[PDB]
Amino acid sequence: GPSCVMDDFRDPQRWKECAKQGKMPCYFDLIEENVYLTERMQCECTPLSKDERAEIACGEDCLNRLLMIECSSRCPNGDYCSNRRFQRKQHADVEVILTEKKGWGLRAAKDLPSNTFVLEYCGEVLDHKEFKARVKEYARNKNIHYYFMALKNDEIIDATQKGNCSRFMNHSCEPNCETQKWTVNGQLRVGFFTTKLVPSGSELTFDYQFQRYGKEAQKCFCGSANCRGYLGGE
Ligand SMILES: CC(=O)N1CCN([C@H]2CCC[C@@H](NC(=O)c3cc4c(F)ccc(C)c4[nH]3)C2)CC1
Ligand SMILES: C[S@@+](CC[C@H](N)C(=O)[O-])C[C@H]1O[C@@H](n2cnc3c(N)ncnc32)[C@H](O)[C@@H]1O
Ligand SMILES: [Zn+2]
Ligand SMILES: [Zn+2]
Ligand SMILES: [Zn+2]
Repeated sequence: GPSCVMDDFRDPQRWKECAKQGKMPCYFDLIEENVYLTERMQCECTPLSKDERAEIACGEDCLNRLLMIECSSRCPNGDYCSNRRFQRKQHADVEVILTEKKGWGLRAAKDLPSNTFVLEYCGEVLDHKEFKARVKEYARNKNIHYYFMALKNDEIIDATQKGNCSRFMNHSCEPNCETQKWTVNGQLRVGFFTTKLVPSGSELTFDYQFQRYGKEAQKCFCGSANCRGYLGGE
């Protein structure tokens, strides 16, 4: 299948013409951060010494990391903090590919260890009313793909028009990634993390959970032994 790299999405001109030759996915508005449609301290880690750096600054036992909170610039490890990954776009090396049946997908360019941050899932943040409106909007238009992720009560990310390359991650009944919900400046975000070692060339997948709506659920083509046959939480 045609591949491309995250850098390819930076040139919209080169992208729009790549898309017409189907060597790239359909155009969408690229964003490095979530957009609210309707508008809405620190850890006690011990500052590591610099030859200790040759131990993890803000590791397993960090008060913020334990609450899935990122540190700010005011972290007692300042620059050396390993818990600012979302903020520093410390994304994994991932390519975008055409799958047999699922549309476009993500694959690992290098071997990703377990428990590795992949990408933030970015989009427009909708309330429940905005969501329900859009689902019928999209259904009405006979859209083939759906890009919704539950963030919390009355907050659902919609990657349909605006997002980044996280929106290409396909669902699998038997996945190699999970979502983790992380707090950054008192604002909740969501990102993909490997749950095991993902060999280079491998498609990244996660187990999409989401309350079902309507009658015709999308069929799963994951090919897993334990395939539930349908996408959604049901
Ligand atoms: C009448 C009708 O045609 N339908 C009934 C309503 N249904 C949508 C209900 C709400 C959730 C929609 N699914 C997603 O948004 C979604 C899937 C997915 C995935 F498989 C991997 C990764 C992500 C981020 C994903 N998001 C399906 C569309 C079909
Ligand atoms: C967030 S998008 C994932 C990227 C999508 N392949 C694309 O080209 O934009 C989710 C959509 O991809 C498709 N998809 C994802 N996982 C799938 C699976 N296991 N089986 C079938 N279709 C899948 C469905 O159309 C679903 O609505
Ligand atoms: Zn810390
Ligand atoms: Zn820190
Ligand atoms: Zn499946």
